[PDB]
Amino acid sequence: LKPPPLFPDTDYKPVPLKTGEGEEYMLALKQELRETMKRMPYFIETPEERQDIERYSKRYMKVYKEEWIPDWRRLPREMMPR
Amino acid sequence: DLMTYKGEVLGITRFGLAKMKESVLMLASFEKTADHLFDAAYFGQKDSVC
Amino acid sequence: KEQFRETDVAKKISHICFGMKSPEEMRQQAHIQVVSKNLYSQDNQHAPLLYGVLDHRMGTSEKDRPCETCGKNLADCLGHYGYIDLELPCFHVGYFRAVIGILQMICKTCCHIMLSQEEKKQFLDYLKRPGLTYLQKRGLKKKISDKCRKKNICHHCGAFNGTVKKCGLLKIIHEKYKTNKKVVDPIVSNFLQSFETAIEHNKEVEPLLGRAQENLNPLVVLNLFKRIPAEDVPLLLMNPEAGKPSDLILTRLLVPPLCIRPSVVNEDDLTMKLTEIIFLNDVIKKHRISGAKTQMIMEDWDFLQLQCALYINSELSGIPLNMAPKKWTRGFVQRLKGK
Amino acid sequence: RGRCPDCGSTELVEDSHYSQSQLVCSDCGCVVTEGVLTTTFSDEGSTGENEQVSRSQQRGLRRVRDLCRVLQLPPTFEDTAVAYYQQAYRHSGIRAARLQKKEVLVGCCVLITCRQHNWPLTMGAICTLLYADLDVFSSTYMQIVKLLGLDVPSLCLAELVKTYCSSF
Amino acid sequence: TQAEIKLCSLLLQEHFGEIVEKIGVHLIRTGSQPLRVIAHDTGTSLDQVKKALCVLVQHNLVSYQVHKRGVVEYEAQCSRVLRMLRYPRYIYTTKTLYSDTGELIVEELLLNGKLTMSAVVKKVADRLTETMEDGKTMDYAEVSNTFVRLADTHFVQRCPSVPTTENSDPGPPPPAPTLVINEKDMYLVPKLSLIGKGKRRRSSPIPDDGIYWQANLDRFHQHFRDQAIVSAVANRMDQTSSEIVRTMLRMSEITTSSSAPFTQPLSSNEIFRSLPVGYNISKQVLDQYLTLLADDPLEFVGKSGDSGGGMYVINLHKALASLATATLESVVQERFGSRCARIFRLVLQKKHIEQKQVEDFAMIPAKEAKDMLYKMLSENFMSLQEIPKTPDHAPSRTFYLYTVNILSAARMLLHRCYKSIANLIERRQFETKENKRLLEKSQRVEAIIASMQATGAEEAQLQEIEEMITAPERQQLETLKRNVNKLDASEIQVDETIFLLESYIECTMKRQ
Amino acid sequence: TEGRSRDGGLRLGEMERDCLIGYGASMLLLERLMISSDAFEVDVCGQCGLLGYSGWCHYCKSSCHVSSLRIPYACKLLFQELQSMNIIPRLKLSKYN
Amino acid sequence: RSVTGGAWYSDQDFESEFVEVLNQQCFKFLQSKAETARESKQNPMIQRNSSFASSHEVWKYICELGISKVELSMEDIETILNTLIYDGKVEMTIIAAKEGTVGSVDGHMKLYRAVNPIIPPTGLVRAPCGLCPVFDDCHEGGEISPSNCIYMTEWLEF
Ligand code: SF4
Ligand SMILES: [Zn+2]
Ligand SMILES: [Zn+2]
Ligand SMILES: [Zn+2]
Ligand SMILES: [Zn+2]
Repeated sequence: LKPPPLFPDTDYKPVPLKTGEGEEYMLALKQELRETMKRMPYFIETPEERQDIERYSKRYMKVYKEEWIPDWRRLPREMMPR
Repeated sequence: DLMTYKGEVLGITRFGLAKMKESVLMLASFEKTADHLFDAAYFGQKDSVC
Repeated sequence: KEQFRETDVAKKISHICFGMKSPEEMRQQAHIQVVSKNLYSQDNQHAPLLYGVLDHRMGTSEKDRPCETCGKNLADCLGHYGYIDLELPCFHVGYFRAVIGILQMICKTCCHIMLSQEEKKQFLDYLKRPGLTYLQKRGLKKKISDKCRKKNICHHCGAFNGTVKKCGLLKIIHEKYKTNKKVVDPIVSNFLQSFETAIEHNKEVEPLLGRAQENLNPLVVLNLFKRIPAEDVPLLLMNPEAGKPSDLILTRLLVPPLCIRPSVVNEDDLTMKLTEIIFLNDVIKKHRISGAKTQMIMEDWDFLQLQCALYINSELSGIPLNMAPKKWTRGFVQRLKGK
Repeated sequence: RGRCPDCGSTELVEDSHYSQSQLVCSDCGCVVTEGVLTTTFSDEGSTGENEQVSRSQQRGLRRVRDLCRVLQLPPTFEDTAVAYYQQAYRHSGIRAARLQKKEVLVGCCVLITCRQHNWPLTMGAICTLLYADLDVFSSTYMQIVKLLGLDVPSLCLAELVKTYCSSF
Repeated sequence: TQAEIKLCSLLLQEHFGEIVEKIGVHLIRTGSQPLRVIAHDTGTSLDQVKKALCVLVQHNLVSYQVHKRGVVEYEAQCSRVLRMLRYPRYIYTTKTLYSDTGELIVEELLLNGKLTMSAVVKKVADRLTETMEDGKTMDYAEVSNTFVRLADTHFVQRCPSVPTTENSDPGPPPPAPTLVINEKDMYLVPKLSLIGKGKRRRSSPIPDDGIYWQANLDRFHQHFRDQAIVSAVANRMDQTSSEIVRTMLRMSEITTSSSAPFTQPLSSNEIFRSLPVGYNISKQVLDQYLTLLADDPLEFVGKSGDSGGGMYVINLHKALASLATATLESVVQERFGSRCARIFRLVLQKKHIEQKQVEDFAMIPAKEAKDMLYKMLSENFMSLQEIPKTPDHAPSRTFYLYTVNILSAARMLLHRCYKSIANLIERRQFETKENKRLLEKSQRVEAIIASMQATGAEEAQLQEIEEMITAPERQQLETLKRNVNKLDASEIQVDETIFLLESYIECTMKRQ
Repeated sequence: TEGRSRDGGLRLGEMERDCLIGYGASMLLLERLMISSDAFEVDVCGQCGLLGYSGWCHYCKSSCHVSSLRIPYACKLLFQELQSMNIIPRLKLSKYN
Repeated sequence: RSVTGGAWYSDQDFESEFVEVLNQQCFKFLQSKAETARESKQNPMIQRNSSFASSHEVWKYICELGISKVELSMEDIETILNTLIYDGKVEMTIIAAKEGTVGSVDGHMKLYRAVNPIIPPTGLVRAPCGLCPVFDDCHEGGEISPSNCIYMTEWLEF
């Protein structure tokens, strides 16, 4: 008659975590590194675009970037970074 | 000429028709309907209204 | 103040695109589930059940009320859908040829198709070929199935395969570990040892174990298709975006709108035909708390499979005379059939 | 619709010149100025929902049907007596009573049924079949009638002579 | 292979952004192609595709190759893409075997994709100098000591080198240099001209030009299973067996292939001398221990002879089989109960059997045992042989013997594991995203506190910046952090099962 | 409906749909077969390619993709018919020009 | 026997309590023997024997305890222990018949010993989707999602 609930109950419940220090350090180093390495220019976010109007503020707090330097002797011809 | 434009004599038969037309509904309308329908769904055929 | 509204856009159909739906897609489409074998209240009013078929939340079949979903009367209600779920998987009949083709084409141990990298290159090139046609797809199906069926070993995993054979209508088997005309490999000793306890407790197996075969069933087959390499998908000529090999097997059905099957006299073909399916499903459900033996279990499963097969069409041939079709029935195929 | 083009119509009735379906309305001697095309059936080819019923109860039903088919009388007597049997099979004492009382019950129901349709019959003809005894079935009859409070005619004097005299 | 794609895609987005990830996913779903058709499929500009593929080559998730008619394509690496979550364990391993220096080394190796020894040693030294004050510095000598130790142990190694393209195929060059590799110098270090110490940097000539190197992960993988077997034997009999197995394997490291089912036998004479002096076991007691171990019916190690002293051999494949069976036993046990483990172990030993033959052995009565067995079919752990008695094959005339297969079980279990991992990670990401308002507010107030924290400090900003609704909400963020910690721990506490499972599955293939 | 016994008008079998093409008339055929007989209007969602109702797509849970088409009612019946068999005729919509 | 059902088949019901207490107490005794034997801690080669209990020994112990008022039998107890191997708790060993009063095998006699599990509980069982009964349907696009699964979240709390 009445279809069951979306989540039927469970007799068992998951085993609790085991405590471990060097692992917890690693746990910390995981959350540190995932936020750290995103700086590496291998990571890419969108290029800057769609500015309102030229205001000399853009000259003063301008963003700086210089083109990346891969190994030009290992990849196919078109590898030039531009 | 119609029977031979494909480089082979294709008679007016359920077999010739399959070898001659491509759209789905006119196959499904003529004969071997369910077979054509299921095979078409299998292939994921698009079909234009042409 | 008001935001601009596009009132309408003159539009026209471009293409139809035929394809399959997954169990999860089927859930997402549905408005409600239906979980009852009965249809009317036992009272004098003959009112429909809420969670049984003919739920007016799914649509309308009368002149005196809207459906509880769209909220308007029969003159305009397009219709809606509900869905049901089986206890055990069952083949679709319509795609049964597809299932046997796929089981034939793939290596059982590792799910890959037994192709040479040269063959892979050739056929992916043909795939790249512009202007691919239906007929051409038939051609490639034929040629690749030919160059695969002649294989016995698998390059990938490092093992050989039997062959697929029917074991009666709606059922299928594979010839892996039978005794082989080329004489059995030493693994026959392992087969024999695996039967040791059964032989000791039941010697009547010994005359039989030499005739063993891969007793693949719908459940394991579905399980197998869950693990097909994505790279290997399109070479089955399936468009991966239209339908994926998981959906060739089913575990749920849509209950189509009432206006598809108006029931006034006050029965209809689809209506009670599907009542059969839901009743037998509840029967096997009760059986799941029964303490019963094995025979009736797999028998009830195959009964569900038979019932679905009927629910699609009616001219099925190979049924033994003990549960043959009881009368003519207009399944979907039969209402598209004929003048 | 409902209204005529603007004013006070609210009713709808059908009329049509020729093979059509238009909705008469009656504030204007009009058709709600709208009509709609009736949709209908046919050119193809009262409930189910049948309770499985207690085994002994349906045994009783089988006795009921087999009984009044002795009289080879209109099936409606069968159906209404069966309905009365279902109406009666709703009480603990009736359920707990020995089966002989149930057997005489399947006869008293037909008795009252025939009386409602003033179909001639007499106690002896019925009781010759049920292994019944005067005290048993008479007491059961009084119990059922006073339990259910049902009205029922009496044996009209001239009612029985017609069939009785024809038996000579 | 969906969950594979889901996991790898979300990880790739995590570590390289939602711009290259689409290229990566399409690549793994297409294998290899030239940039032309790739850009066509993605509908993406040439420059974007290039600035992705260059990175995917730097970390070698994709290769490149010149193909028939000279067309280059870039080949996806289906395992590389997903090894990454194992990096934690590599870092732990290096810091365990070695000091923090090895860990600072490896963290670089993977972060940059590749480096030349001059580059990596200089970079690590400079950042090392950041870790201490007072002009203290560390020389290149110690860094090179760790480096050569690692290379000798083959935990790190050289990249594939360019061929002699400067003096071959004169005229128009090939579209790509088609790098090559060789084992001859595969762990041979270069003599650098850079000398001295790390130097602190202004933040605003190469002798080892082109000599790049990368870690050898499989070396860790070999080491992981070594840990596994030694831990198993230590659990079962005693740590002394741990030491003797450790001795046998640390000599066997080079005596057999990394994936052979067995090793060549060492003599107990060699073991008796290779064992640590800290162990006082006598030769006769050592040999008697070895006889006991070879006598274990679990037979992880066998005798195989007696030439030149007691011969003994490790049987890796069976060991992996033992632990695979054990882990699957444990998962079924916890997921469904011990009784399940009992019935399972019956069917495992009694390879074919029927229900009416086990209830006595299982001692559980009817109307609970039979359905108990049946439901296991739903998850494919269980199989049934259904041998027919006749050419009729009717159900009334067949025997319903149960059956198992460990391979199918590991294969199927993989999907649940991968999907569960994806669930945890995407749950964290959802929770963070819906918390982005709160995260922004917290980070803003924390930056405000960081301002005038000690330099130019004043009291009028040290009690007001947390006075608002953040007071109860800060704990909400801390509770979010606790949930993050819980599931982050589950990650490290899931994938070791995965490691053993993939080891056991991969060794199963013969790859004819 | 069927015929004179129950008010059904006339039937125009295939063999007259053939003569209409013979002459080559197009607006006559279109009128006679879908305008006059059983014209009807339906609603679809472009995004998923599925049918909907009352200006809303239940599949995508959105409003900004639905639109209304003209259609012979028999073909709407057919599109609701196939889906039961798990053969899904998805739709791609386009400009009318 | 197919009619009687032994000392465990009672009034045509099953004496789950007797068999369960038998199992647990017999394992208690067996592991007590194993721990006390290895506490001798002299030599594994002597522990190969010391750690193993005799079936008559354990039968003598259990009937001496006399928890069940009904009698306890040789093969009945031996099978009671026989469940433990599949319980993953114990090990078996066989010797000549001269052990004990019975020598319960043809020219042989057999022993029993408690065993360590080879691994602790795995990581996966700590994951709610190691446990989540709709793991299959718990999809990001499905109405069962990690954003909405309720087990998924209660696992956060405890
Ligand atoms: S999201 Fe749902 S299915 Fe996934 S682990 Fe959490 S509770 Fe289980
Ligand atoms: Zn509606
Ligand atoms: Zn294979
Ligand atoms: Zn008026
Ligand atoms: Zn939509």
